[PDB]
Amino acid sequence: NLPRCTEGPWGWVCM
Repeated sequence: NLPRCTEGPWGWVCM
């Protein structure tokens, strides 16, 4: 996966 983060359930999760 390309480097990038998204707001997830348990805070910001990152690739």
